[PDB]
Amino acid sequence: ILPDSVDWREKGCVTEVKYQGSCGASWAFSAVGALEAQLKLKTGKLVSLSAQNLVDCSTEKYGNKGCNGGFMTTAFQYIIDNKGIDSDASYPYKAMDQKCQYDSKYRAATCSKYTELPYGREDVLKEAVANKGPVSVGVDARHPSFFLYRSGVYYEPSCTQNVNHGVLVVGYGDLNGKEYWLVKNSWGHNFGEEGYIRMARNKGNHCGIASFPSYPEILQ
Ligand SMILES: Cn1c(=O)n(C2CCN(CCCn3nc(-c4ccc(Cl)c(CNC(=O)c5ccccc5)c4)ccc3=O)CC2)c2cc(Cl)ccc21
Repeated sequence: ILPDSVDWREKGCVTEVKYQGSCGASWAFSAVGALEAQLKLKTGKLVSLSAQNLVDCSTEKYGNKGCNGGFMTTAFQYIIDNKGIDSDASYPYKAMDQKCQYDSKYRAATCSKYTELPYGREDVLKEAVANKGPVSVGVDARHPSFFLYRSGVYYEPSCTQNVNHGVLVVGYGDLNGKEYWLVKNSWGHNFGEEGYIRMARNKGNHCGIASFPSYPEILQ
């Protein structure tokens, strides 16, 4: 029996909202956000991890294009292959494509594996968010209603299931019966509800939220 509502922020597993600026690095912020929660679950410490590390180092071999887009799954594979990712403090975000500056001396997390969830299955996504932690997802954010969102449960009839923006599902619930996914964005804390958007849940894979979910794990 899953909880009716989940909010990983209340459990100390979510870092402060980040601001990607003019660099299309949402995939990198989605990936580090998911791994940040697993690091807290494993070690008890909450540490912001380096999105810039992914932008600069998880590149053409991983199909990623830095400030021009990428995949959360191949970001996880880079962290696995590299045997680490630096802290955000040591490798801070510059919103630019740079040469790789990874230094194992400042490693703050590792990744053992990642799991992809089946396309469009919001029931499986709910289970993963409840039982595993925050889940990286793509959404279709190419709608003014999306970036103009201020509060409430977001529903856009013109939304598609084809994703183009990486975000992090940190919980779920309902607002007076309107079910939602609790989504951490990387557009700063003045977007939406202090940086978050509550997106329609169980409305036919609204905006592609459950099209391509994935989450990392840190295993002993
Ligand atoms: C080593 N390696 C891989 O493992 N892949 C993977 C990448 C993930 N796909 C899974 C496809 C699932 N899928 N995901 C998205 C998707 C999910 C999240 C996000 Cl936010 C985005 C947005 N990202 C982009 O639109 C993007 C832009 C520029 C460069 C890369 C991605 C897309 C869209 C369609 C689709 O079938 C399998 C091959 C590789 C792909 C390439 Cl092109 C080159 C090397 C790769």
